[PDB]
Amino acid sequence: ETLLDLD
Amino acid sequence: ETLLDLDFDP
Amino acid sequence: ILPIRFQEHLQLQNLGINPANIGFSTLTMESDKFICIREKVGEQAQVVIIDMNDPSNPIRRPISADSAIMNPASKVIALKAGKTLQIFNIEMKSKMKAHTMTDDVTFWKWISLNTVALVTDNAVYHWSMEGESQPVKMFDRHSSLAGCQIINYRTDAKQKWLLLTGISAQQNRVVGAMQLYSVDRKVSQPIEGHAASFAQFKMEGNAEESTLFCFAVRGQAGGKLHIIEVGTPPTGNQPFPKKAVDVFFPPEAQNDFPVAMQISEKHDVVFLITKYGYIHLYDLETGTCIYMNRISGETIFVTAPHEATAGIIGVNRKGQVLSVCVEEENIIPYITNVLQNPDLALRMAVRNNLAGAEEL
Repeated sequence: ETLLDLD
Repeated sequence: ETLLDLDFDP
Repeated sequence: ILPIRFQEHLQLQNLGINPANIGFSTLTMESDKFICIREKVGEQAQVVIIDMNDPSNPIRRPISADSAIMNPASKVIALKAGKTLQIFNIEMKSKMKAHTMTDDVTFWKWISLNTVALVTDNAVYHWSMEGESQPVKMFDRHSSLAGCQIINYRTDAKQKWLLLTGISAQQNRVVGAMQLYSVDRKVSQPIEGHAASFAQFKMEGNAEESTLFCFAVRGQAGGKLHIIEVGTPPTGNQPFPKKAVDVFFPPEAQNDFPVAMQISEKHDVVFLITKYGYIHLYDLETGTCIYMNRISGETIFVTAPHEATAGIIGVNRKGQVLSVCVEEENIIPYITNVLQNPDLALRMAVRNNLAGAEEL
């Protein structure tokens, strides 16, 4: 799980 | 016990 | 002449923000450095990040979170989705921390440059970003806040005095419920109040600073503001004399209540803002009311200290970002000539090295 997409 | 005395009678 | 200066900084609708997302659950302002807004375009949720030093170039990133809060000083952002908490350093493009709670978080905020406060239905926790820290329980919630909307959490400088604030409707009015907790004594006190702040204040004749607690309330019998020392005074200190003073609500504002408080330690004044956009200014030493006026037609739902002016910055329902501060060239002559209080004018002039009490 990852709540922010920075890529 | 209370933390603050909030009766403002002097 | 007025004793304050008003300034409009931004209109958020001119930066492409949907007015439906300008509100308490979707817009956060943890300091004067950033504003974050959660929006949904199609099925893709996103966060819009407005750098207040370059606000015409906002960034939109995809998210899967129900809440987002930026650090007060750095591009470090906390996001949550139910029980999952995650912290990102944006410039490093990296996930710095992750934690799974065993309860949903109903309210959270940054209480310092490095510590997040987390409020559940049952308790309050602190979570330090230093090292490998996990959340620590500070206290259990008091039953007087059961069923309230949690609107704020604040502490003193040393994190020894902790204050949780909720609101609800009782008898067709907005009733405020606070819980004051002492970390050293391990005791809570329930207090009826709407908005509050702590302050450090060094009294005439004292070698050490006093820790003060200031709270405003609209009770059954009208508005009140209280200024009282918390804890035992430092060894050698005179105790601060406690004050309680009226807070005016006009007859036409039957449902209005205090929503925000910031204290300027530069000027030693209290800024109080109401739900429906009235500003009040009080002296922190004496509690004397200096000024009152309506400054917004739209409701105010979030505020922070304004660092540059030592004032208060806020966002209203329309998306106006506005600030209010002491006007240093007018406050002393205003208190002398308009308020006709030469005693206060002289005190505030010498205390904060302001001009204008040369003639009284």
